[PDB]
Amino acid sequence: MKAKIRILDMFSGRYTVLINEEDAKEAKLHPDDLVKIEAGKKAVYGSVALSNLVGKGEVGISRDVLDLHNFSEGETVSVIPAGTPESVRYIKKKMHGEKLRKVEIEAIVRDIVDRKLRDIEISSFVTALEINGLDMDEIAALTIAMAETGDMLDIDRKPIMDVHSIGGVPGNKTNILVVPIVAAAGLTIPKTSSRAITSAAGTADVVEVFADVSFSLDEIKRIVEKVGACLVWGGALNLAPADDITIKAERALSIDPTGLMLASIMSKKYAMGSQYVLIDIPTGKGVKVETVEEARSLARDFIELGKRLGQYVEVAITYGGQPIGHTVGPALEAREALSALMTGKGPGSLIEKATGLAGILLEMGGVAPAGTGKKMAKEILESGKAWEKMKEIIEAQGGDPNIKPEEIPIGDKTYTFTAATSGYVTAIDNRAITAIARAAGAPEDKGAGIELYVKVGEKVKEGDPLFTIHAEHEARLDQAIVLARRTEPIRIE
Amino acid sequence: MKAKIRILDMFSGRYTVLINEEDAKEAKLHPDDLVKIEAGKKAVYGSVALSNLVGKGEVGISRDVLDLHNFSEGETVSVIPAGTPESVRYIKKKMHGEKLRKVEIEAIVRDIVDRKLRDIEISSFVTALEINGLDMDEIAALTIAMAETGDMLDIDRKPIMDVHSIGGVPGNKTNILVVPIVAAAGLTIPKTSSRAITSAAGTADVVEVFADVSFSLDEIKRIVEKVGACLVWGGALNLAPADDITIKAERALSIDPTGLMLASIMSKKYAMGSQYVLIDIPTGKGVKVETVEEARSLARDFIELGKRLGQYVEVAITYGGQPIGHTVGPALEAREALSALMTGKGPGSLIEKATGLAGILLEMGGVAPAGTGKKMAKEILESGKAWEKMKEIIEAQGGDPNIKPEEIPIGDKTYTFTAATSGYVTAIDNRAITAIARAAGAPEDKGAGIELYVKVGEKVKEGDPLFTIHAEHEARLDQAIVLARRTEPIRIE
Repeated sequence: MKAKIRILDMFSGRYTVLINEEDAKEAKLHPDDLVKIEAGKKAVYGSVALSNLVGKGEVGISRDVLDLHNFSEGETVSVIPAGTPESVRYIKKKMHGEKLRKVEIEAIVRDIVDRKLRDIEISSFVTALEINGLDMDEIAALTIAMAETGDMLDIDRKPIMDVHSIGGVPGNKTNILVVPIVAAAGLTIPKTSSRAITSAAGTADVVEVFADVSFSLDEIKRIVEKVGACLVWGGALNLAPADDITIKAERALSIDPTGLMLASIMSKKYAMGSQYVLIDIPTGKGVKVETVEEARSLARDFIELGKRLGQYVEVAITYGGQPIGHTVGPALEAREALSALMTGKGPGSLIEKATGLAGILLEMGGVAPAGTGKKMAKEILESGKAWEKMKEIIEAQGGDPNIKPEEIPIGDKTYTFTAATSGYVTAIDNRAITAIARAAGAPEDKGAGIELYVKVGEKVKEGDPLFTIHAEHEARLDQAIVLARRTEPIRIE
Repeated sequence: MKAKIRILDMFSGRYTVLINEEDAKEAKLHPDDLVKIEAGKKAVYGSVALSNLVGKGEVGISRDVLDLHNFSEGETVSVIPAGTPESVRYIKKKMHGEKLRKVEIEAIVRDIVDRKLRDIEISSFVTALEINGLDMDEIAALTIAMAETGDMLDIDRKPIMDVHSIGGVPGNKTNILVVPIVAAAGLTIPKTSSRAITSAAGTADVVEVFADVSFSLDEIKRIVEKVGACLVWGGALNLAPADDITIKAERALSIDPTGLMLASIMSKKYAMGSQYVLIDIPTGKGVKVETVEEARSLARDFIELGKRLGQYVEVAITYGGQPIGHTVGPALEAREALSALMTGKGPGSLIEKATGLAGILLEMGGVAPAGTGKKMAKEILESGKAWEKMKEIIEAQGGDPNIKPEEIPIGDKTYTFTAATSGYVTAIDNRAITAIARAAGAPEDKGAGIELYVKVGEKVKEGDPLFTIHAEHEARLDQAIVLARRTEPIRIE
């Protein structure tokens, strides 16, 4: 069937195609059906929705489609029904515990990217993986395939370094400190973090506060070529398109298969050509990886995955028991990260890790002799050499290099919690702290967040103030105070 | 977040809720997020889509919502973000192979019915079941749970007799024959079949040809009380709502868990109060249950699940390699079924199968002494008692009891295939035959269908006509013809 394309001012989270009830009847189309719309070489797969808003002869396509495909309104396109994808058979084999040929895996991924496979197919694929699992040969094929289906950036500078944190730890703004520090060494390190969805803040969310996160792949390359490093948001560029789609499925079912995760993390690195990668695995209660033993295995998996991909990889296992620094939430986190870079003096938890992680990278780069990596990082930070590099990144990013950290604005409405009884602080719960911060409105409101005046092992006396809640809106503050009250995140004994 | 409901003329195949870009930002709502909309007692769960269509201060709900919920346009409603359902935790357990507690099973079903669990979650439950299976204890719990959350009809006449064929066989118009015959005996048998989704025709489609198929539960009870039987569509009433929602995922994945299938089939019967259910398992090549050994196993399961539900279940394994009778398609099937009832004579496959199934029900009903049911069924059919009874159903369903079968319309455009060679017919492919019928336009076009002038084992000299294609549009028929030529549904050797 041929109909003229009509743009729709709507975002459904899916490629939505609207078809006339009468016109649809001719094609035998039904709601939620998959139809392939094509004009020239380019074609797109959409999920049918029947509405009378669109007249006979017109096809309605939502704006979601416009981002990756260029279709001009009033354009004539051919809309034809789509058969069930061939890849589904492959999903089934995995479902049955069978190993997957590289060819079978590639087809599944390509469909995921082209959108022939929707939520149902993907949730099933993700579910199958969790129950049955992926062996190492499969993971690598999956990793390479995920990278291949998406845009890849080629950069002249070498060696290229990357740093990653599996996460699950609040206020981990350490990467912001590490990249500036490493670049000063003159190594090239282009970081691409992502905005927070299930967390109070994201590296990208923190960066937006003092700079502009979004950039073109080409623009990203130019910045890296001159600055030597960048701190841009991952979502805008087309890297590992498959990884993000699968994640929606993982977040909903609250399950993260290790094979998919290893593959997903490395897929982005391989695409950008990172040659040396450092992965930080925060191990501890209330963190994604609970024990050292689990981390130790995960580290081995990451290193081996690198060998298959041609990447030299090293992993660091770090504590994830307590939030890093005393600041949680994007506005608060940016001030803390930046003040530390400028001052050269910062919270010990944030400072030691950044230098230490950075140190591992410096040695890998070849810049520093083995065992002196942590120390070299300390000198760069103290020198203020690190701060200048950050200024360069900020200037390149369009941020104001002349900005002052004290100047950044925290939330106007705040409530502070004080200790119920005298004691020593045995533990701090990440989920509760992040949950409270999120209630406070992070990361939608940069101002909102939490500030901790205490750290684990710290002695406390009655009336001492454990943490303060910052909220942009008073209505938000009550919800945060209430959630915080039930949780009693800080424990004293 | 108070808002005035606005109804949008669109069918998304999902409970779509449209929100303003400005309004959504304030509420931290994103595309495809789950939201709970409630007024007074009424509440509904929908997926947020960001739109311009709806002005600020308004929320848009598609027509799908209107079906089960009385929401009036301009109605003032409150909109809050829905959290992840507690049930997903349970889905995970099944994911890990754990047996499911009844409360846990019950929770998943209620959530599935309530629409809290969308496409991603349901697929996982379904994927997990196929991958890990369902225990017999769970199936009864699932089956009862499904029945419990939907409308149930308590019919006064007892005992209540039901007949069901897992089908997969082309041209199965047998049930139409079974119900009238059984009804004549004075037994009560209320059948609610469903329109074809992947078949050329459905019992529901055939019935619509000579009588209205859509009816209310209250309307439905009344006919049975007086008529003693009915042939109405399953879809119109809200019975076992979960079966349909889950079914879409299975069809999409082209899988059918045994535990899920039994619960789905059995759930409807439990709801209607059927006390004596007869299951017909068509075993043969190209039929759902391919082997007799597989079919027998299925039969043991249906009976055991019956005991658990307090129902006397009996299974009859029949042959399904060739299409029943000589007609495929709704217009064609109705004429054949009706002609046989009026005449008391018709094709052997339909009459023998129909009488035998009917006989088992009669024996079950106490109406006949053991071993005498088929003979009695033939007498009722031969007597014409059956045909008289059909007219009572046809009348009450709103059709002319005076309709002359021969009169019923068939497609104007037809093509006939003849024997390429001489020999004996070794086999017929239902999948091929059904595919051709569908291409012709079945079941949307009643006229479309196929007519077989041959049965397996018949000897045909070269040039003998094999089957005839009926279509209501030349375009459809030609497409079918090509398919038919490509297919070669009849094998002679």
